[PDB]
Amino acid sequence: MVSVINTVDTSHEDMIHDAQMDYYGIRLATCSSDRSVKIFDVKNGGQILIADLRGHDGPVWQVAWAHPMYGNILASCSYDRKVIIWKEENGTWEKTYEYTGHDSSVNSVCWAPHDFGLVLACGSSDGAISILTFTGDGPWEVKKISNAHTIGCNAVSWAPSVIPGSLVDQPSSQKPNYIKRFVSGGCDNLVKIWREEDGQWKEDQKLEAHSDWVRDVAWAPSIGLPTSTIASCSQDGRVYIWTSDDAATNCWTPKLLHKFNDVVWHVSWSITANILAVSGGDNKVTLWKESVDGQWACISDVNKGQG
Amino acid sequence: RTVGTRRQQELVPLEKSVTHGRGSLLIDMGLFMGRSFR
Amino acid sequence: KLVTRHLAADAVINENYRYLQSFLGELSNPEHCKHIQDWETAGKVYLDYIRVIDMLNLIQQDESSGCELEKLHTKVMSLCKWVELIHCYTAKDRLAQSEMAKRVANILRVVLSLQQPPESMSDSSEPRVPLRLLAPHIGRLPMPEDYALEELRGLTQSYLRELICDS
Amino acid sequence: AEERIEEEVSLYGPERHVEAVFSFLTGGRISDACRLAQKSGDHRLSLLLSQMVGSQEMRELISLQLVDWNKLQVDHYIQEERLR
Amino acid sequence: LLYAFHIYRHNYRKAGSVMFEYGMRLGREVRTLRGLQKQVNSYLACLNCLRLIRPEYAWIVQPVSGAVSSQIEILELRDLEKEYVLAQTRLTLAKHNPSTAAIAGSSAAEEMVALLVQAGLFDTAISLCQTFKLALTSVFEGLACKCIRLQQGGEAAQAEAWEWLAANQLATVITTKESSATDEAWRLMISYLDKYEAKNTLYHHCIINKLLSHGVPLPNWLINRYKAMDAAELLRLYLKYDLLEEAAELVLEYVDALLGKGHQYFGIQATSQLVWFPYSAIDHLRQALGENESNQHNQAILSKLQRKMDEYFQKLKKATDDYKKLVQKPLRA
Amino acid sequence: LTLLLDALPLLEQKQVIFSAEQTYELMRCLEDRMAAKLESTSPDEIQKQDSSIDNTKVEMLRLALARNLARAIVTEGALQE
Amino acid sequence: CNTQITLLKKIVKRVTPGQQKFSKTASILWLLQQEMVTWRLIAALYRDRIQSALEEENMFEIAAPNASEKTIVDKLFQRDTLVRQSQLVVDWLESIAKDEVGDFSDNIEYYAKSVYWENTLHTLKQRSMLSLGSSRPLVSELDPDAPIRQKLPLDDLDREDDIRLLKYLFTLIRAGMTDEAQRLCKRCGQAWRAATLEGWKLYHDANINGGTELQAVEGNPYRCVWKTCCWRMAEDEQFNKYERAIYATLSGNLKQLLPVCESWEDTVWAHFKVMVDSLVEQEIRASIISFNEANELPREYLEANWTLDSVFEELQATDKKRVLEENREHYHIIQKFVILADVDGLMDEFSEWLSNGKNLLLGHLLRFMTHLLLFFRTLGLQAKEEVSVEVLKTYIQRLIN
Repeated sequence: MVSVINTVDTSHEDMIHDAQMDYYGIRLATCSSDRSVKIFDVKNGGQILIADLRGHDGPVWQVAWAHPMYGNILASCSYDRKVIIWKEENGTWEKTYEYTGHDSSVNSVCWAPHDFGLVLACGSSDGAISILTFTGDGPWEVKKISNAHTIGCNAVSWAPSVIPGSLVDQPSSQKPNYIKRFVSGGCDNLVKIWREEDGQWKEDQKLEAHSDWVRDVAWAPSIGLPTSTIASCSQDGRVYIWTSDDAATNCWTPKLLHKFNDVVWHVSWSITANILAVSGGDNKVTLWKESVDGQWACISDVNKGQG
Repeated sequence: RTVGTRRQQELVPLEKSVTHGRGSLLIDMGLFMGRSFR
Repeated sequence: KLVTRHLAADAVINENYRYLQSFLGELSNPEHCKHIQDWETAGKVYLDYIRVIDMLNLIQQDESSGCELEKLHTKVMSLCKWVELIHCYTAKDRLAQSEMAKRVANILRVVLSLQQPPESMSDSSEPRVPLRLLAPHIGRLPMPEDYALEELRGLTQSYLRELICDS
Repeated sequence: AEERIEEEVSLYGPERHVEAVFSFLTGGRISDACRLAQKSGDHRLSLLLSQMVGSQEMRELISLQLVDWNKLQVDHYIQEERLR
Repeated sequence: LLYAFHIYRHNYRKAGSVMFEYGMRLGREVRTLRGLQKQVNSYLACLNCLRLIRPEYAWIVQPVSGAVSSQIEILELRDLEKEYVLAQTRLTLAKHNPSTAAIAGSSAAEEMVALLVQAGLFDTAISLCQTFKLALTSVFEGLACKCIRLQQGGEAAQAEAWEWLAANQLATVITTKESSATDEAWRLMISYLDKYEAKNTLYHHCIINKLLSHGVPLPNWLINRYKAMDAAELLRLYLKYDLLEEAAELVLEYVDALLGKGHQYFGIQATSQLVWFPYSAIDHLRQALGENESNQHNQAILSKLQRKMDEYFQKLKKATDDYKKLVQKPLRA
Repeated sequence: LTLLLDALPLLEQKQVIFSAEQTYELMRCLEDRMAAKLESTSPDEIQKQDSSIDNTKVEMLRLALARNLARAIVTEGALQE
Repeated sequence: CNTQITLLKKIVKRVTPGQQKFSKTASILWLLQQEMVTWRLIAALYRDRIQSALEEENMFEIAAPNASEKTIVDKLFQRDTLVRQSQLVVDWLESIAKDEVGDFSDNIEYYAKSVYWENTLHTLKQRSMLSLGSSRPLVSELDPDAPIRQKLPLDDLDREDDIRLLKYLFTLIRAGMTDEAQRLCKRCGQAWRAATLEGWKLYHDANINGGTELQAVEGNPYRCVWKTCCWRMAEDEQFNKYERAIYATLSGNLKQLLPVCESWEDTVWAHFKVMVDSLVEQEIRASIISFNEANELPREYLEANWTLDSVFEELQATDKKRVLEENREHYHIIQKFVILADVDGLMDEFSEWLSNGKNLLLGHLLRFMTHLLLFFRTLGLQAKEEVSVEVLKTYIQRLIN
């Protein structure tokens, strides 16, 4: 589909479970069953391993870049029940924090919108979700949601930063009390929405449409529309698009995107075009876009091996 | 020496059904689900 | 914040007061001073270092007019009791603090050189007069126990010599 | 007491808040008994020992608190002589 | 007199500055053997006064001696440490070896590490790694080379080896009549790797990579200890050495460890909770057994292993289904 | 360490038999000791209530070496005329 | 005002959240609350000013070998009233926070009580049975400093209950209700913490001067040691932010108090509270002749100067967006100039507000301004007048329309 670009020999010894570009698209973080997190500085072509970060005792499942306003920070989560925060200072990568407050595998990590501060959500196979907060002064603060999912949490995704009433006149200097939300998917077949109220996290909604384990959840970035959109995928081979047209009604409507013949592993939103990337057990990556009639169409099918 | 064996670096062709009934066991699915790509 | 913890120490080492004089001049406006945390403190500090140097040199040469000299005295005598309080909470903080104290002291020595009026008419400008405020400011002046106290000891020896002269 | 207490404070090596704390109290000098609580986050006695204290009720409620832990039959795993 | 006068006035700052100046100018104008050892004595004394300082304010302002506008640089012990560690590596290089003695004279830290590695000074290389931040990779390689000198070595070379082995901290050269100057040299390599704890398989990697150069058969318990940590890296190492058997014995033992037999010798921790199944490594084993397959022994072992894995997965499925039934009793409190 | 303490009293004496270049070599040895300690030498025995005294012993050695060097240069310089 | 505020509060509480129709109600309900807090302020300050002017007269006792602080402060009150006004601002801000607490003090009783329990105790008993895997390391002792001394956490429920208790204790202290905070500590089983809140009581021995009846000694003779301990506890990041703020409030540590102050009133209160503590302890220390020491703070602490203006300059220099927004509100500007005693500067703000658009001024603010000018006139403090007449004219014309 797209013209062929650089090939990166990662020198790995196993399957890369997940990969994320940094905010400016100058670096690629990758993580594997080999227990390493590898960072590549692929600027203007030129594949370049710049760090091999070792600190996990098991397979690393997900990596998340923080917003560059806090410097070059990377989170990783693993089967070893740990979340590690890596920071680059003067071109040296170091472990700056380690969180061990989960009793089972930590399957997903997601940084909050930078407007909320330096906040990390972590979903675990112990069924809990932990919110790690860095205030600039002292240790990381931890708010743990115990029994968030009955069997295990597989995925976490933050809601976009929305200022309530952004079309209402306000003073030049003021603090915008953001509604902090995130979505989680679990092994109880539920997609759950969470809200911060009075410094505590509460379950705001349960979304029931999957018939087997929710594998991934992705909150669509705000494109300046009032409609909030979430994608979820599951072991049942379904992908759902959840829409909420009014933030006051909290009414979420599921629309079936597609049903694959195999498991769907990950869902990811394009920042600018509301395009959903869907990764299946069939070793395909499909791209989906909503048409003007509200129908979802597959706009590309990317097979392993056509590069 | 200075020759090498020759690393088979295939994400394995298509063994499947074995590990699959193996996972039909619902006792664990997080390892079942390490194979693909997030 | 940023300026202080970095550009000020390097601009003193390289003595690049000019490039620092814009940001601190523009922040020193009577409406901006109302709103800056720690403004008082650091503003005064750096602004004054640079100002003192400049004023000193220029005036001295010029013709060394008395009134500016009164206001330089007023600024400098207060600045002793402000260099006293630097809270260099971190390393370089202290690194830079030391650097600056050192350079400032050197410059002050050189400047006083031709300072309080060379006494051509007196038996060589003997410093009979002693200032208690300078000694009090030195006691409240904060810096490392090594070089700063060695300088304090030298000042104490000078004070003892002045007391012997008074005797 | 001051001589035989600095013999004792030379012997009770790091440390024991159920012994060297007791001997420091058997000859007060509470001034330095506070710098020694450095290893506890319990200068509750930092201002309590130096001062006369609430007496009649302050320390009596410390006592009531103790009576209560006692009745609670709970906190069985507590310092052997911390109670002393 | 300049130097002694500075020392008499407890002016450790000035003494250090002056000794640094001394060494600069020294090297500058005196490129003979003797004047260069004076360069050295002077840097040695600089560092020594600077570091024989005070305490609470032990911190002494340091200004770069821009005179062999001058910038001011603050060292602390650290950076001049770097400098004389370099100087002394040059010194020992020139003691042990004469031609690189001259090249040390005109050589740097890394250069000294290389020279030491060449003269066979594994301990010197380790010291260079501790000084310069080049890690212990080179030190591990030198210790590993000493270990190889035992696997594929000769009489005269074995007699000479006891001299350099005794010069390194083997606090336990037990000269048993069985352990030759080669066994004690390998024990010294192990003790240096232990004395340098790191959170990586780096030391086991460097030893294995060194052995596999001509091949090796490292001791039952040592391999067991490696497994207690590094089941994969062993398998990759086995593939590099292309040993089909040992790989199958390792998998049989690793599967027995996961099943509860000898799990302590495999870094394995196991009301069910978590069970990581190394499916990708098993699929690589299936591929590697499939790419050749001529031997009737590896296929017999593979079939026995498969049948056993199927028995395990059937019992795991039953136990997981019974756990699901157990967890469903009670939401009736 | 024990031997270095002995050397300290020896240098202390009003007249020092040891040459300035001798105990400078002793200083070299002491620095080597410190370096090996930081690493190889048993960390357990390194941690003892003794460091303060050791530092005081090292300062005494530096002072004695500097005083001997200043005298030696004056006597050797006065014999070269 | 309070009668109509109570009625409007009942109306606003009965409305379903989301009817835009009642926004005018919320905004002027807040305006009405500010107006009520303005009559109360006028009554407090002008009662003092009139009483002081009637007693701007007799005296007088100076010094004694003694230094009972009570006696030092009683002698101060005779000759210095400048410090007093700062304490009246503290008492005023503590009264606002008390009005916000309301009957919530009684509802705290449902959440902070004795229990059927388990807890860290259950997990400790279970570990003695089997060596359970993945077990979090909890404190081994139950003394108050065990979490800090051992660097080990409590159970997550007990830790949440402690954080909730500490937030309420800080709220009660911010409302001037230090006796209710002590009662709450005793009820929650933390009678030791109740005793730590008493160390700020001024030492007084009524028997030193030879009374006919023996009276009981008051306060803490080891205040300086207690205050030094509270300061160290406020700086230690191992403590919760509200525990740090409690001991910061009680020791004069502004830097450790400011992180929990979220409004303009909290920020003003923190500055004025620390200023009064600072000035009081400077006078107590100046009364001293000899003795040992609980402190030697850097010189920057002793050369520091506290003035009404410096408090409001620091408020303008704050990084807190909410405080900078509230600091531009008309009533907080009025309260600043009332505190500063700068009537001429207040009249310049009134002139600016009238110039920037007469129709943008809310009718209750114009009423308040009018009655404040009539109040100043009754004090023969009319303070400029062409403009006063033109404000009155413009308001009369508005009332006619």
